[PDB]
Amino acid sequence: VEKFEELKLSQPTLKAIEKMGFTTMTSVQARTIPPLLAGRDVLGAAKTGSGKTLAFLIPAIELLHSLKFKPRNGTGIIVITPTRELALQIFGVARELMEFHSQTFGIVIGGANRRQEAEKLMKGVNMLIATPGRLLDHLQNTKGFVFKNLKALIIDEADRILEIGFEDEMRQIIKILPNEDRQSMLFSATQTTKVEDLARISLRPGPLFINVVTADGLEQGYVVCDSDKRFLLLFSFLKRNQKKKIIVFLSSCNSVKYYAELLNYIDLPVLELHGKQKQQKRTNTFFEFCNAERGILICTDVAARGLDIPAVDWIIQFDPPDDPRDYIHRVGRTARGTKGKGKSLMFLTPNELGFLRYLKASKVPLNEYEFPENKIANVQSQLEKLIKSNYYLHQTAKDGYRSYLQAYASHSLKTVYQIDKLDLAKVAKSYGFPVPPK
Amino acid sequence: LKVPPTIAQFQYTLDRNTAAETFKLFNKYRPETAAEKKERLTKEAAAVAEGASPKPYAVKYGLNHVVALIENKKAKLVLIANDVDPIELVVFLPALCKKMGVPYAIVKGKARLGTLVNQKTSAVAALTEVRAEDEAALAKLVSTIDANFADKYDEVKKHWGG
Amino acid sequence: AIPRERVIKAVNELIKFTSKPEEELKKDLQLIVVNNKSFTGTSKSFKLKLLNVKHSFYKPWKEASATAVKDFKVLLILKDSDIKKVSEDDLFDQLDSEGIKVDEIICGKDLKTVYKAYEARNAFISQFSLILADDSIVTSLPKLMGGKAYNKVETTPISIRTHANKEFSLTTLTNNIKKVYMNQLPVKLPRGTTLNVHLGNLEWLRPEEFVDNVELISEQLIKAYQIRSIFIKTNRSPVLPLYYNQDVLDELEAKK
Amino acid sequence: EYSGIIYVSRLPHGFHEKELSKYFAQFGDLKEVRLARNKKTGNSRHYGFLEFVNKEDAMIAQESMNNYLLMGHLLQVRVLPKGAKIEKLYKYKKRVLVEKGITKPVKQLKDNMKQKHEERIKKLAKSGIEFKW
RNA sequence: CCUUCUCAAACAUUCUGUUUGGUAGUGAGUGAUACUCUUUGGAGUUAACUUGAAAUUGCCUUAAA
Repeated sequence: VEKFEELKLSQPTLKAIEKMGFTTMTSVQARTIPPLLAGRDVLGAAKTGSGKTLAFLIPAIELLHSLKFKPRNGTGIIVITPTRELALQIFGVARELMEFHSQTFGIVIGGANRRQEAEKLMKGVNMLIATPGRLLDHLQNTKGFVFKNLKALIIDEADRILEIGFEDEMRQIIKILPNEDRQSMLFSATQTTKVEDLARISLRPGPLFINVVTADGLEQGYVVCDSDKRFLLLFSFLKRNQKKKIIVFLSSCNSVKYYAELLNYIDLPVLELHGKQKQQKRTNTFFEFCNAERGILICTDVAARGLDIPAVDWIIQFDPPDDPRDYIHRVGRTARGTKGKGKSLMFLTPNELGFLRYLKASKVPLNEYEFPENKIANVQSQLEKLIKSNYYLHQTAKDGYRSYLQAYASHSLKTVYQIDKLDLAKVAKSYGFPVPPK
Repeated sequence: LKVPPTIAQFQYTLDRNTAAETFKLFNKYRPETAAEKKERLTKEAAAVAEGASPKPYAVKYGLNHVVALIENKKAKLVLIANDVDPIELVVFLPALCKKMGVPYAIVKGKARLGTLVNQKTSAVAALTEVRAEDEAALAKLVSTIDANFADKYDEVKKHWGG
Repeated sequence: AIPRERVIKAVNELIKFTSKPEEELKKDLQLIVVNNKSFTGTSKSFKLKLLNVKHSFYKPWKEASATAVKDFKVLLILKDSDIKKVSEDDLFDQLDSEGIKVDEIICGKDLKTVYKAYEARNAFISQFSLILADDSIVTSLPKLMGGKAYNKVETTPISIRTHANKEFSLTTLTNNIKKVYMNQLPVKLPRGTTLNVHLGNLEWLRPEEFVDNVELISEQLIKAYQIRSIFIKTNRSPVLPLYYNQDVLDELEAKK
Repeated sequence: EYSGIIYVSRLPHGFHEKELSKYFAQFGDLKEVRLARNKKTGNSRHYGFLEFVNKEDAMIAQESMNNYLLMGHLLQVRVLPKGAKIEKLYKYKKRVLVEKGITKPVKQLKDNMKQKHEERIKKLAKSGIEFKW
């Protein structure tokens, strides 16, 4: 099995990998990490969110650490991670090593702060994590302060990247990118062969194709919340006396953070997961929850990949996540699952019911809606009179709010959300501590 | 002479009664006098010299400060005099609050505002967050300036006066 | 007594009537109904009663509602000058023994000021269920709390005599909040021909508590008030017979 | 054309025909003053109707007071279309309980206790749930 | 431009105990279950709900001048 000792990489590199709690590396990783080490292009395909972060990742600190002294100025490697969510996460895997030294890591993101962005690019970030289009902005603008020395190029989660509407961004970047000594890589977990004929550019010899490989026993629960400030008493979901097994989707790590301390003060079982946890507490928490029966946890599209705690009574789909691929077809989670029982609710600001129709365009007959009270006065004041992280500073629980609107913001045609109405505008009815949020 | 629509919006002010009410309110909120701060800080001075702090309240009156509360937006009601020596200063407030949906209210005299604040003049004095006691008197108050001032006086936006 | 087995078949076969599949909180509440010739005449009186009961459904109300949606919690009303005498963190050292703790100790001064504005009022009192007060203020409570929260035996305040003799000291609050807690079930005595004491919640302790409750309460009030007929139900129910007394019935002819 | 009457809503506590006529006479002597009071538990419904002399008095008093504020209450007052005919809402009061009973001997009333309870056990017998007594 | 019944006795001497008393509302409306009544007179009473103190026609002069 793949362990840290064989590769004979730097003591700090894998010595710090020893701090992720991994005592060894998986078969998808064993199928890849030493196999990659070469001028050899690699095309990743494997289990969804199987841990390939390490897999295609370790090339970066390897190639660069061999060149470590070098350019340090021309940014070494570029990853393209389409989804604002997974982008910020796999950057969470750029945080991976304290013993990362020679490297710096660009968070280059849709909806981040441009002046902040390039204002930090002038300092010569060593390795960056981007999203394609506004990345075109910075290689059209700042390229002299960044661009030409590039080493390795990897497309991570090629999923929507290669699909239509990012193609201009792509063919433009790769056409501009210094392919000369560039190391071409196209990665994903699982995507089609149509990638190939869409990959015809930035493929030269050396590559090889690595593959290591709604459910109707389950109905998808449904809710309609008019008030875009929508909050829920999970106690009536928890009326079983402390005993529930509940999984709760929401958008971003900032947001799961907020809801975590907040719903910690409405006194519920509190266990959470996001990019900002290290791998240590991702282990402790998720495996603690496989050692847990009574309780809940909150997971964004990070843990939407393959991770198993069985027979979860409830999958809360709250603030609908990225991908209707996963949204629709990951429901063999409960059934046809580990064959546990429960259902999955999503709290919908009203107008987006056409998403529902899109889902019923994906032709699952759906049922439920009940009467949650967005007029529960308590939860109205039980949140936004009380102050905590925005009570630390004027910059914080905002950041909760921000994060929500940015992940919600990236979606335009992806979701049904109209540029005109609630996207982003009328949803600002959820704005602040101040209410009504004009 | 004929005067521009953006002027003559002064000269339309709050009545005897509604103004009287506004001061029935703010006269609770007089920002503490100087000898006051000297008071409390002397007593506590001796206390912690030998021998738990609710957020203080007042009206927020700095002109720069006031426009600062707006555009955030913070404030709830704003009181604007009718007479500023450089009449220029305030001309943009009644528009501003307008576009920002803030309850601005024209109250007559800068001595009259200036007196509630422990100053000689203000020409602008306003508040945002208030104690819960009068919160209802606030909601109704702003409802009264909406209803009196705001409602039928859209006309003032056009119509050169004079 | 009255027959035990009667109300026991009524409470168990009652568990049958509630065995069939908010609204739940509507259904499951077991209510004890009682009648008479007439209740106390031509006076609206808001005086409450401290019943002596087998035990208190307080503690089950707490623990079973600790997960509830409403999540009831505790008040009490101090006098003007006792407030600064009894702090909040004072009385916390003590109450814990029985597992029972207040939230907020306010002055009616604050009810008459900050908690007036009838929506701010009713929204401030409606999230409670069990209430406290003090007698000396309770006399003044009618005008302040206002005509809404006397519509619930829940919200209408229990009274108590807190003050000791003379110059009250806190010991009697410590033990006497327990006195108003553990053995006692306040209940209200309105006009008319009919009173239904709100009794309990079925999902709490086995009928062994509830039937004895029915006994002690039933024969309790039977004594003084010369009741006519007694029923029990679950909030919804077509009434369940227990003690059908036509003996004292003829007392109607006594006066007339 | 509107009416001579003025609809008045939002009437505080302590504001009645004493105060209604008392104040509004300043606009001229008014024909009618009515405050809508409660059928029981004596107090008002917080609104009432008026009429003064002529349409003009209604103009005056209304517009002068239409948004006027008092105590906690701003008083919305406005005229009505032609006519509108103040009709009802006599002065009410709190009508005390009159108690007549119980004229019969325990014969038919204690009977109706009997037959009523017997047929009661009939009722729970329809439920059906079987009891006694 | 108004400011709210914030306590009693009795009993027994215990850093408190025992016991009986003393409290008429802003209104509007939701309402499925009963009690009770009396000759239709429907009267008093029965869970618990919404609410910006929201609305439409239930027969003393010194707190002056």
